[PDB]
Amino acid sequence: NPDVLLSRVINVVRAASSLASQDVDFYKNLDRGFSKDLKSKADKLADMANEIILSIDWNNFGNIMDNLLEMSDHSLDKLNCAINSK
Amino acid sequence: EKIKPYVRSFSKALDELKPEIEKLTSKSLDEQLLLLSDERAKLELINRYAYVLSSLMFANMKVLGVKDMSPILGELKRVKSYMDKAKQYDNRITKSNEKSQAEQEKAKNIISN
Amino acid sequence: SEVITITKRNGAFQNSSDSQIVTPGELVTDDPIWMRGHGTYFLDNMTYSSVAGTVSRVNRLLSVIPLKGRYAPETGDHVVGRIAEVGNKRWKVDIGGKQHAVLMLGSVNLPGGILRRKSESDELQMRSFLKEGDLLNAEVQSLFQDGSASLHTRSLKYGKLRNGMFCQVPSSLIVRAKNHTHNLPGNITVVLGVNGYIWLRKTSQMDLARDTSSWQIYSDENDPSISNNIRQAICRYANVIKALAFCEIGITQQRIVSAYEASMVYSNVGELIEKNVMESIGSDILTAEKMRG
Amino acid sequence: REVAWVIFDEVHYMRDKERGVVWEETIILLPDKVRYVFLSATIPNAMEFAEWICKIHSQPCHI
Amino acid sequence: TDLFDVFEETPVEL
Amino acid sequence: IFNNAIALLPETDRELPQIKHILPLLRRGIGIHHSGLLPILKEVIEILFQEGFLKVLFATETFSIGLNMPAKTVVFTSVRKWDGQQFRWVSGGEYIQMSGRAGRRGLDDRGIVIMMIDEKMEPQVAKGMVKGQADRLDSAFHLGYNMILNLMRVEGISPEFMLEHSFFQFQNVISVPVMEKKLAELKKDF
Amino acid sequence: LKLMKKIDVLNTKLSSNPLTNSMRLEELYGKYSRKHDLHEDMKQLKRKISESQAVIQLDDLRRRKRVLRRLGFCTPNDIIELKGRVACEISSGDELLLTELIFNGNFNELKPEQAAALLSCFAFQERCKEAPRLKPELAEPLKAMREIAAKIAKIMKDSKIEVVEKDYVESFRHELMEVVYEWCRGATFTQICKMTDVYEGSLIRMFKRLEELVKELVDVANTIGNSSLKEKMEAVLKLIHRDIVSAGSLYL
Amino acid sequence: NYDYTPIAEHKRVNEARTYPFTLDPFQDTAISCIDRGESVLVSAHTSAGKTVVAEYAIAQSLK
Repeated sequence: NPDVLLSRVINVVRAASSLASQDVDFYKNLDRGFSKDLKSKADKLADMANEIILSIDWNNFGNIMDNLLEMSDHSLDKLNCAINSK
Repeated sequence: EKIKPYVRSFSKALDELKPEIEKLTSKSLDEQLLLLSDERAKLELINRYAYVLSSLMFANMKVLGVKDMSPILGELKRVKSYMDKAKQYDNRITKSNEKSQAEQEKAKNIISN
Repeated sequence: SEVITITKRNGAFQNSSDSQIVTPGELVTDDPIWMRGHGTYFLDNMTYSSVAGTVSRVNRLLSVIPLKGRYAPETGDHVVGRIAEVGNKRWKVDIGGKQHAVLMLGSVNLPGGILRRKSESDELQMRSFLKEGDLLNAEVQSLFQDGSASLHTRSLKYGKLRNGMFCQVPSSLIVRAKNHTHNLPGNITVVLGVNGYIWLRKTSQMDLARDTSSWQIYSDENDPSISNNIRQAICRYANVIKALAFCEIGITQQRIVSAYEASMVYSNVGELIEKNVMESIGSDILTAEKMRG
Repeated sequence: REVAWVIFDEVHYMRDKERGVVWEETIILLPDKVRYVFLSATIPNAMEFAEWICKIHSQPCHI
Repeated sequence: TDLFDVFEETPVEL
Repeated sequence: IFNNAIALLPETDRELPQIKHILPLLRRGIGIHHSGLLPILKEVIEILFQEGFLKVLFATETFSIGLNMPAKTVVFTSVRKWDGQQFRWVSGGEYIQMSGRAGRRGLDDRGIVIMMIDEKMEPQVAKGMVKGQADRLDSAFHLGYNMILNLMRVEGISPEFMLEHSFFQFQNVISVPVMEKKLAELKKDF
Repeated sequence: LKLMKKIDVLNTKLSSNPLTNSMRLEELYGKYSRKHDLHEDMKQLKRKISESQAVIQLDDLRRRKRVLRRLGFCTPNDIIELKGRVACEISSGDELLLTELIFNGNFNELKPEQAAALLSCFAFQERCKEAPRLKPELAEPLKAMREIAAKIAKIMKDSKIEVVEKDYVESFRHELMEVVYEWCRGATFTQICKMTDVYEGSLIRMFKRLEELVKELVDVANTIGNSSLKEKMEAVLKLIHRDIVSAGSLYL
Repeated sequence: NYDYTPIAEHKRVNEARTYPFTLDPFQDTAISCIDRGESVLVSAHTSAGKTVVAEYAIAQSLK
């Protein structure tokens, strides 16, 4: 369902926007374990981004966004023949 | 002290969205399309998968703290532009059906007139 | 614990996604702008189908694809031929299609290779390298004016079969992919023809070579070392083919693997012939199709 | 299937920006059993060709 | 409230 | 013999205008070479060139490649030449290919090379033209869709496989093991 | 003021750390640093070498993988469609276009004299003097095919394939169509010489090219069943392959 | 790992095509590579006699 889970995405989008808003390097100075927790919270991101890598399975990333948007385009052209011919 | 609220707060949002991801990628990009027949029902599934991923890759790129964010930002208005199109297409499908049903009601009233 | 399926039904001869489905004798349209191809005949406007099949409208091309018919040969396809006959320097060989393919005399891999060049004495030995009914790997070259096509073996990979067993299916359920030789755990190999002909054999080193002597290309020999654990494992992959064939299933290489592990309920390999149980395992995979992808 | 020797003349047209694709690809499409001849105008960088060929069809080549 | 404007806001910054 | 060349045409075709014009020049021991003629014209000249009736040839770059028709004397009327982009000073192995066409093996004593110039050229350029260099041979590999068709149509190989053995990346081949050697150095010094 | 607090840890913590500069830690820094530079520069080089690996042409190819799928010539599983099966016997022209024209079927009401001028729009490359705007039953199909390739090249522009759509059109040359239209009508070789500067063999160099075209066009309706086309195809082939087109050579 | 013996040592047992005059040393070097059975680029000018090397391998194919 779009309106539910994207509202939860928006929820985490703002939280992602809430992340590096503060100065983050200062406690990376004050311990590695801040940074390592920030590394560990990125290990979620190393997993949570990998979920859609898993859906497939930077320069890696530049590839598939074409092939994502590859499949967007052949819709509307078919939709053109589904509708404008209709 | 200062980092202590936000880092646990945002991780909880990751913790909030983390089951939502697994239900989103429960069935495959082929499967969740190949179970569906309407291309309109196929449509936003392509987008919404990219729609999150766009934000996802914009999110994790902040964690490296790289000063550039453009070549995902350059992808951002793209995904908007394709989301911009078919909605306006699907607006026109309404006017196809919105006025044709008024054609239905009008001509019946003509014999009634 | 049985011998035969004897179930009785007495007093009867018998037990008794949208697209255009058209009949012969039927008008499609009379827009002149359409082009008229296969399954179509006409009189100057009147677009007339000729089979039981589907309207295919390709962008200005209208044509009728049937549902029922023999195998259609096309070039570059990987199929299996059974040797029908020998001609002048020609051979006849069944595709399963409408007609035989043809196969030139020098169209085949020679033992010793190209260093063995031409000879007119080779037609005195046509029966040496080939004879009737035999099975092989063949590569569809090109056609004639009718629609009858020919074959060749331009690889070591194509050649006369051994080391296993044949089975056959309708040509419909075999799905197209970029690959056709497949290697399966159990040290064995399916050679799916497109046309509906299916050969199993033990995985060779050349098969192993695909994923990491030459004088034996007309032999009737096998590897002498064939275990029963090979042989009985053949039959388990054998029946599940007909299971999917009875269940009308598009063949996925993984589905076979999925068929094989689902068949691990039954160690009694002779029980792999049951109308219900094949359908049950057939029902298993389709339910298992509703999880992954 | 009865050819073991090929006489390639005018080999340097592989640097044709128009058609040199054909000479290059067709040699890549050779079975490796076959022996070959190569004749062309003098280039300084002849060995590079042999250094290219000798791997990709896996047999020696003299210059 | 178009759904790409959340990319555009400046966050709550200390 | 010339009419026997015109004998293989129709009599309606035996009066075609361009060949009427050129034939007295062709009568005068004089020939011209370029593509724009008829192929039947292209063959008869070179014969009569090879049989020496036509002492003169007014030629372009086909006859530079068109061999088995030897010369004694080669005239360079335009030093420069258009290369699709520029009426340029002709490079070395161009001129070297455009050299050797004079001088019959068992017959001609020498080779006569005569170039008409109309500029006081820089000294190394006339070197770089005439005291020339053999020009470098590198792959001009590109793509084309009919190739892209049949490698899908033929099953056994792939278009990717073509690129694995394409000479166009031999640039990317050669200098790297040196840098590997430098890396095998740098992985040690580290 | 709060910005300086980042140094106000370094004011503390640098002095706080054991052996801040004891045990020649300043020198042992450069001992670490000479290791650390070697830590930097190998992989810096090794990124370059790993960057120096792959087929760089894939990015072209990966764009072309888009194209046929956009054209429907194959599946996204790359399995060639009958659409892409068409130009398998076409090499002699723009295969990317010639499938679509026939799939746009515009030759159903072209005559053999009419569509041949459209085949003059392929068999010849070098520009020359302007032809006049010809008889429009040539030009409107010429206008029709021009409409087709743009949408094709549009998606090529969408393909990140750097092709100027405008310049892609003037890749098609449309000027000999009249002369092609008249050799179809049985015109004299003498007469048609007047209608150009382009030399006479070069005409034949596209004429004998044009037979190679039309013969490969005969292939297509066999693969499709357009029986009208096959009637129309060799009808063209009758009307070009004739008197001066029958040229043979002398060495052979 | 290829088993090599020098082609300068290759005593050609037979002229698979004989020739009337004195052939050249590289042409002598050329035909041995054909005769010993490995491929070879020779790159010369057209007047040199690269033709002659092509003449040889025909008969060795034909015989």
